[PDB]
Amino acid sequence: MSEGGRIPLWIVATVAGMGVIVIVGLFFYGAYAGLGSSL
Amino acid sequence: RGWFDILDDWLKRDRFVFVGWSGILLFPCAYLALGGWLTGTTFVTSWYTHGLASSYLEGCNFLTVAVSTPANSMGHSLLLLWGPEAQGDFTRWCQLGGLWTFIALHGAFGLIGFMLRQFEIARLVGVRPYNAIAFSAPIAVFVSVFLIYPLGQSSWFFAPSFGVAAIFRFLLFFQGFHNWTLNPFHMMGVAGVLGGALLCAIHGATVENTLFQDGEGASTFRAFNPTQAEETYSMVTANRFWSQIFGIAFSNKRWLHFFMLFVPVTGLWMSAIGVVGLALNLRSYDFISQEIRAAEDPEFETFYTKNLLLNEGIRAWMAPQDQPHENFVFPEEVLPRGNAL
Amino acid sequence: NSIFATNRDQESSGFAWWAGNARLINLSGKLLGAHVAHAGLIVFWAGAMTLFELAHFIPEKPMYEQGLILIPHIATLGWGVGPGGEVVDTFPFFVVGVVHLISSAVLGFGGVYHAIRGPETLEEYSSFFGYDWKDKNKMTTILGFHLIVLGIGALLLVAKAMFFGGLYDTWAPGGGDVRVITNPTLDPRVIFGYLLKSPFGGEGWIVSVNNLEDVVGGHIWIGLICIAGGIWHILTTPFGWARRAFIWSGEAYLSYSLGALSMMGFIATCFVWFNNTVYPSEFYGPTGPEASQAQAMTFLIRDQKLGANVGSAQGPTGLGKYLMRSPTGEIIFGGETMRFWDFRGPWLEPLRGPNGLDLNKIKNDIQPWQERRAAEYMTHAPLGSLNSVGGVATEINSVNFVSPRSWLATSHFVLAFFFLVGHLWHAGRARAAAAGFEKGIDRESEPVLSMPSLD
Amino acid sequence: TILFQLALAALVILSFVMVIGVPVAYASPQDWDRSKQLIFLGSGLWIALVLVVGVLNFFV
Amino acid sequence: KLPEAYAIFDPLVDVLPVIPVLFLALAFVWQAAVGFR
Amino acid sequence: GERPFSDIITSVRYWVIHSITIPALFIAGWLFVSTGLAYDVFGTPRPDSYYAQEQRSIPLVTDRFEAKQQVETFLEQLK
Amino acid sequence: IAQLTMIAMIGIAGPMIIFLLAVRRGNL
Amino acid sequence: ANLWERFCNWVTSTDNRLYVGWFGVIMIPTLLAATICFVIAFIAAPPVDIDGIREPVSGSLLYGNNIITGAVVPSSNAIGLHFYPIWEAASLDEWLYNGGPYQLIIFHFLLGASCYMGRQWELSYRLGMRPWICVAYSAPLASAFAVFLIYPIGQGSFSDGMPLGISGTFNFMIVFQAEHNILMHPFHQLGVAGVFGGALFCAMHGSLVTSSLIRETTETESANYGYKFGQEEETYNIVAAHGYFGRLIFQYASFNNSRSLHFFLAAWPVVGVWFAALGISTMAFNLNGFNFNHSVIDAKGNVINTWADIINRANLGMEVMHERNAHNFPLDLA
Amino acid sequence: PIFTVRWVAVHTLAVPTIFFLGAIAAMQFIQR
Ligand code: CLA
Ligand code: CLA
Ligand code: CLA
Ligand code: CLA
Ligand code: CLA
Ligand SMILES: CC1=C(/C=C/C(C)=C/C=C/C(C)=C/C=C/C=C(C)/C=C/C=C(C)/C=C/C2=C(C)CCCC2(C)C)C(C)(C)CCC1
Ligand SMILES: CC1=C(/C=C/C(C)=C/C=C/C(C)=C/C=C/C=C(C)/C=C/C=C(C)/C=C/C2=C(C)CCCC2(C)C)C(C)(C)CCC1
Ligand SMILES: CC1=C(/C=C/C(C)=C/C=C/C(C)=C/C=C/C=C(C)/C=C/C=C(C)/C=C/C2=C(C)CCCC2(C)C)C(C)(C)CCC1
Ligand SMILES: CC1=C(/C=C/C(C)=C/C=C/C(C)=C/C=C/C=C(C)/C=C/C=C(C)/C=C/C2=C(C)CCCC2(C)C)C(C)(C)CCC1
Ligand SMILES: CCCCCCCS[C@@H]1O[C@H](CO)[C@@H](O)[C@H](O)[C@H]1O
Ligand code: OEX
Ligand SMILES: [Ca+2]
Ligand SMILES: [Ca+2]
Ligand SMILES: [Cl-]
Ligand SMILES: [Cl-]
Ligand SMILES: [Mg+2]
Repeated sequence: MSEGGRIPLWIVATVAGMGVIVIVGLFFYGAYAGLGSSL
Repeated sequence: RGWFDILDDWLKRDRFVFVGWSGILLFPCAYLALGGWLTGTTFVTSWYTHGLASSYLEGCNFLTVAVSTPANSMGHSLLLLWGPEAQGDFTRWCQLGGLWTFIALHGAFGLIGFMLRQFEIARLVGVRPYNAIAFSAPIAVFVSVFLIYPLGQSSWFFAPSFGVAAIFRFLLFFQGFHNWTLNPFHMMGVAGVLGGALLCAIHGATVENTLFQDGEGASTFRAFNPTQAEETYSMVTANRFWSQIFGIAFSNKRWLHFFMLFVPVTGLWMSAIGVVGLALNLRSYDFISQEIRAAEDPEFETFYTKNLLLNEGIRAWMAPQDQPHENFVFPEEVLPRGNAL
Repeated sequence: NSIFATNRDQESSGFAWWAGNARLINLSGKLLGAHVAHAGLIVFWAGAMTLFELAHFIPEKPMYEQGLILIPHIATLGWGVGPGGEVVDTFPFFVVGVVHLISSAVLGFGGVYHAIRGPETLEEYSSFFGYDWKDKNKMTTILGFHLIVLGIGALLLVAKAMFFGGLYDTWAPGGGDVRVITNPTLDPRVIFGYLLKSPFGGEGWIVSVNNLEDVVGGHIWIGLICIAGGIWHILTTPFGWARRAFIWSGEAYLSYSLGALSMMGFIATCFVWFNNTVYPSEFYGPTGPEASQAQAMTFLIRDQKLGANVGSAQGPTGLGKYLMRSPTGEIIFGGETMRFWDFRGPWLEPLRGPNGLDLNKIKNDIQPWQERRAAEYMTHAPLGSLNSVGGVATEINSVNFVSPRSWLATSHFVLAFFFLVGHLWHAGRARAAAAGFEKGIDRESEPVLSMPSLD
Repeated sequence: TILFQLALAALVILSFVMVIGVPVAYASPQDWDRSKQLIFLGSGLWIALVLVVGVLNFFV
Repeated sequence: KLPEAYAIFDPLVDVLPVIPVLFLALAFVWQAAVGFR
Repeated sequence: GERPFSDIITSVRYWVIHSITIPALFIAGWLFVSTGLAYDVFGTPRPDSYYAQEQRSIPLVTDRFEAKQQVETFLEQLK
Repeated sequence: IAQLTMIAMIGIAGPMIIFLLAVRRGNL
Repeated sequence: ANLWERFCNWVTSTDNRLYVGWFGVIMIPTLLAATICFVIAFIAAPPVDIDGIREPVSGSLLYGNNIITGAVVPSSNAIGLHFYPIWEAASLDEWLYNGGPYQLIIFHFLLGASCYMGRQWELSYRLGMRPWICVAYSAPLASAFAVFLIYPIGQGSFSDGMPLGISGTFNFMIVFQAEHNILMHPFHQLGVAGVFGGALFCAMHGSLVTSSLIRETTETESANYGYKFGQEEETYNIVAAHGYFGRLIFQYASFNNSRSLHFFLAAWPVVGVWFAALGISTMAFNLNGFNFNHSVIDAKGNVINTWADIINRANLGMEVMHERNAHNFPLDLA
Repeated sequence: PIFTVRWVAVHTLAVPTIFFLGAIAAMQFIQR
């Protein structure tokens, strides 16, 4: 169904939000490892 | 009805993203400028133009990535993909700095599209086109800094590169080589920006602290209606407050808002005029009377002569890496340095 | 049911979600919950952070090389360390950490209880635990219990110092060591002397406290002061002069505490930046002044080894290259470190005579341990980048270092600052709300419209 | 004893269960009488395991 | 290092300090669930 | 005159579509890099391609009109 | 892996409480 | 009517052309002292030994400066953070050589400006306004405290406070970049977003309200005559304004609640400038801008420079030149 | 197959964005 409301917006927000935190976290990790780490 | 009118109707439909005739110029140019930037900062080097890593791929971060200017040997080549330098080779084009001209030129036409959009929408809705007028300041800035400036210099190499740290380097170069902080056109620019930020803050605060009680809620936002006839805050109370605090106050709301347009827009216009001089090296570098006195009198020292010593540091220390096409070699013994450091 | 059915919404409370906690002002049960649970978060942090520190701690390497701020606090109290601050036993660190972290479960339990399950308001439940912000007498009584609790906390520092092993003393004769304090300073001329001293250079107000006897004695006075004041407040009610001076409301009280905590945060910032007695440099790294002095010591030593007569060496400006006079004549180190001549530290004081740095002692008495400590401190100066690249801003990547003193000064300045902004925000709002115009100007009764024109 | 390594693993698991369980109980409309019984039981267990880990510490 | 008996727990000890931050974030999940009413 | 985003992004249809397409684009980007194709498309140096083994001078383009050839020569000089 | 798993478990817990209470019309 | 009561009534009177108030009783004399000393020093003060190396720097007009190069020069590095009031000097000649004016002016100024901030709270309360204009002013005030007091404290000297002059300001800024790489510090970056954003939103708001003024005037007169001070009705059509802006971007990025709009105009530049101030105030304790010097290395170990490395060369130029006679040892540690 | 301007607009940005973020995620594992 194209039916809106089927997945509550708060769950979408929480999960997308954690997705962002994870991706950004990986990018910070990368600042200390491999290329760009100074090491 | 003709195809032109049929196209016009469709272009001007009220949809979620207004398109307009203006959108035909704006959307592609703005998209290609923004995507040009994201593409070069993610994937593209500046090794052959600058001797620099400049993409996430090489290990740079959001602060150090850039799309860099082409090498100085390119001069002011348009550097078209199909032109005589890259000759239609996309990879070579990237390596030669062609994304810099890509982004500058599409970015310029995109700004033209945006301001035309501002005009087109204002005409359709029936408001006066002051927003477009105000937009002339960003346009004067872009044009003087990214086009006129390098056009008066040796090549695009000396335009700002599109990047966070790269722009910082541009600031510091202007200090060391142009003494740009000494320029009164820059100083008017500073006044318009800081005075604009001041106006933005003080007005926003003033309205929020002279609001009429129009609801029972402790959070006061809900007590406003887009259609209400009445001012939401007291101009009379605001005027009395500032008259007594500061000595003067606005009394006329139209003047107040026109002044908010005037200040930052005028400031940006003035800074653009100074950069147009800097395109020619027509700097406010020196005060002659100061230098004649200082040359004859080794005890005479002001903050103005202190800053020139810092500038001399900047040029000598930064020039060999910043201007690799010059092949500078400055033996250690010629570098200006104070004691110990 | 309805989404608006509870009192936890804008429609019932008059506060938007982003001002959600203001709904609690007159809900003493849920408010007690919020507080207890918050206190749990503070305790949890102290516990979890200590254990993280310990899991990461290489005990023979200096603490200040390892991004530690909690282990240095525990070490300063005498736990886990011996002469020169050497770590002799990590177990007391483990204990402090575990016990905080266990205690946090209990505060958290109680806070969640009061916040979501227990009675919303305490007044129906109990006249002792219930309160009205406007009940001045009840306000001073709770203040008084807390004063007594704080007084006790201060006596616990005294107990540790006097009866339970002592404190780490960087000034201890023959080298830094844990020492039992048997003779705390009680003379009020000394103790309150500190409070009346200027906060400017060479004076430094209370930040200048420089021996454990003064620190311990000061906590005896604070302890008693606070317990007496607690009793005072339980047995009295505010005088008329005070009733007329203040605003009497929960938000007003919050604002007073905000201004006080701001002030304390700025004070803490100065304490950790300048004080090397209750913040031992063995644990926190040298202070800015200390490391600058140490550089001058370092080159004084090196050049003197090469044959330099450091007392008579004229530098380029005419002032001594190594040694010069302060503006009141004391012999001090030269170069830019002339600003830091009020610096005092145990590696340096043996070179000091009545007139300041003593040329005979510098020529004859510098020990290899002084040399090593001046070198260590000079190469651990509290300069470093946000990403923890140690050294000046133009230094290349290589050394992972930001001094704990910098972490702790910058954090507390940022906190003290926002707390002053909080104070202004809540003090102004509490005034507006008590007078009845926090929601805006009455269109029907606009006060300026009743005032004469200014001109 | 290194059963320690499990008494601790007990307390850790129990802990994760209380952390989800207690606030869900407290705000759940239905079986509060049962929920309340189990929370006393979790709490007593937890306090127990902490004393156990505590004492056993000094053996492992 | 932690006393060696506790070593198995190192990876958990490393994540603990961040938990207080997850509480602030939790306030927002919650508020989104009661529709920021 | 069109559906609100919050109706779209809370719908099963949306998530069914996008649980395929989002991971697919993400993975295609990942492989654009992990297969090294990103280097070749953009002419960016790999970590072992900034310098030939001994040299310490940068391959700076110095000639506008044979810039294409110069870069080619620099690339051949990487033994 | 051990670190990322503790993290994912601990992180899931908060949202789990909200999700559970939401599901059973609890006192959110 | 007690005399004290009459005095208190006059002090707190809402009818004084300029409000006095209790904050005003401190603000007035301290600002007048700062201003008068500033003006006399700027015109006539002799050279000042700022770096404590007996190398006096001329700040005043009569001693060879113009408006751009003149300054009241910071007190001597030999002073450090010591309190140096006139009466601690043997003579006015000594006080002048050592930079006494600078202490006198900055301390009265900071006290006076702090009282300016309280005075804005105070008058708001007298007039029955909401209380937070003073909160907005805390942003530039915080920034003044950062450069005149907090920086001196962290570095150990008022010789390192910002000079009171146009070129001396630029000097301060360049030295600061060399010593803290402030450009690469996120709080200064937030500052920039705050002031460029403030100026953008100032222009935008001004242009949008100007665009939507209701016709009340003819062509031969200024539109400003279409608004009368204290009129009840709004003077522009907020609905036309929003109809324009919502289409310029898209409907939902436009503010239709004028209270929300004005709150955002307040908050953006104020928050960005609180961060600017905190940048200077935490760089005071040498937690500095990001350092990516040699962060990018090739397969062999060769440094591959980025724009950060070029910034670092410009910084080195500033560092090795500043205060060219003041440093005897290899590290500039304050 | 019926598209809107908005749909086109959202996807010209959203589609490259995800692709780029995968690319950048991969780069975090490159070693010199
Ligand atoms: C309005 C949209 C628009 C605009 C204004 C531009 C503008 C530009 N592009 Mg961009 N471009 C666009 C969309 C646009 N582009 C799109 C959608 C793509 C993806 C395909 C690109 C991809 C692209 C690339 C890859 C490059 C450019 C480049 C350029 C620049 C040079 C263009 C040029 O020389 O054209 C020349 C052609 C014209 C001006 C066409 C004019 C046609 C005339 C009017 C016909 C004459 C008819 C006449 C009346 C006949 C009379 C008959 C008579 C005999 C009787 C310029 C800044 C180059 C650049 O940026 O280098 C740095 C470059 O390399 N563009
Ligand atoms: C320290 C941070 C903190 C604390 C302690 C509180 C505390 C509280 N808030 Mg405030 N709040 C906060 C931050 C905080 N808030 C932030 C950052 C915001 C903005 C997002 C808000 C916005 C806000 C609003 C808008 C409201 C509150 C309200 C409340 C109260 C009732 C909450 C409720 O009914 O939950 C219902 C929710 C649940 C039952 C979901 C689960 C909640 C529990 C506590 C989770 C526990 C997790 C933890 C790991 C448990 C392990 C325990 C273990 C020891 C056994 C409560 C006392 C409400 C009010 O004032 O009541 C009158 C109210 O309307 N808050
Ligand atoms: C007094 C507070 C304080 C201080 C001084 C420190 C200091 C330190 N920590 Mg600890 N820590 C704290 C609280 C603190 N931490 C909290 C609350 C947590 C839970 C997240 C931690 C968890 C922690 C871990 C897990 C680690 C440290 C480590 C360290 C060191 C490295 C710091 C670093 O690189 O930061 C990097 C800098 C930042 C991330 C910048 C923070 C800037 C914030 C986001 C902006 C401030 C805004 C302000 C508060 C208000 C805004 C309001 C406005 C909008 C109105 C340093 C010794 C590391 C260490 O070396 O361990 C041994 C380490 O691994 N800390
Ligand atoms: C400031 C913190 C604080 C305060 C003022 C209160 C106050 C209250 N609680 Mg709450 N609570 C707290 C924290 C607090 N609690 C914590 C941490 C927990 C988890 C253990 C609880 C769990 C809890 C439950 C489960 C209940 C209450 C109840 C009550 C009410 C009656 C208590 C009583 O009967 O007294 C008499 C109690 C004593 C004489 C025993 C006190 C001795 C203590 C344990 C040691 C004292 C030493 C010292 C001061 C401890 C300091 C600790 C510090 C280092 C952190 C009252 C509203 C009851 C209520 O709400 O009824 C509906 C109720 O059922 N509490
Ligand atoms: C958290 C601690 C705390 C708090 C919030 C309060 C709050 C209160 N006290 Mg209690 N008090 C405390 C601790 C506290 N007290 C302790 C430990 C003691 C024992 C000494 C007392 C002994 C005490 C007495 C004897 C009295 C109070 C009174 C009061 C009330 C009015 C206070 C007032 O006007 O201050 C504001 C102060 C003034 C208006 C005087 C001006 C002070 C100068 C100008 C400030 C200079 C300080 C400077 C800024 C910085 C510090 C350095 C300095 C040493 C140089 C108020 C309810 C009064 C009352 O109503 O009791 C029933 C009262 O008579 N208190
Ligand atoms: C150039 C070119 C072209 C084009 C291209 C394009 C068009 C592209 C696009 C592209 C794109 C379109 C891309 C995108 C990307 C994106 C990204 C990469 C993103 C990122 C992001 C992020 C990372 C985020 C972050 C954040 C923020 C910002 C804020 C806060 C939160 C966070 C932190 C999360 C062509 C072919 C024509 C031709 C040739 C040349
Ligand atoms: C109210 C509210 C809130 C808040 C809440 C809170 C704040 C709470 C608190 C909480 C808490 C504060 C909790 C705590 C917990 C804890 C615990 C649970 C602990 C445990 C421990 C353990 C288990 C231990 C272990 C160990 C040992 C013993 C040894 C070493 C190792 C280890 C670590 C393993 C919010 C915001 C959400 C919103 C809504 C409302
Ligand atoms: C422990 C220690 C010590 C000692 C300490 C002490 C002994 C302290 C004390 C402290 C104190 C003894 C403090 C005090 C404070 C006070 C204050 C802080 C005040 C405040 C006030 C106010 C705030 C007021 C206000 C007002 C006015 C002025 C007018 C009317 C209105 C009102 C009421 C609002 C020492 C250093 C030796 C050493 C180290 C350790
Ligand atoms: C000590 C211990 C413990 C403890 C634990 C705990 C205490 C926990 C907690 C936990 C928690 C407490 C969690 C939480 C989480 C949260 C989260 C994960 C969140 C997120 C959020 C977000 C993502 C957001 C988003 C959003 C929204 C919602 C709306 C608006 C928009 C946005 C997008 C922003 C255990 C048992 C392990 C055992 C061992 C020991
Ligand atoms: C983009 C260039 C704009 C020039 C438009 C000229 C349209 S031309 C115009 O078109 C009508 C129907 O379309 C015809 O009926 C008419 O005969 C013809 O002159
Ligand atoms: O005084 Mn002004 O500037 Ca702060 O770093 Mn050191 O000291 Mn001097 O040098 Mn660089
Ligand atoms: Ca309700
Ligand atoms: Ca390799
Ligand atoms: Cl200088
Ligand atoms: Cl020096
Ligand atoms: Mg990497």
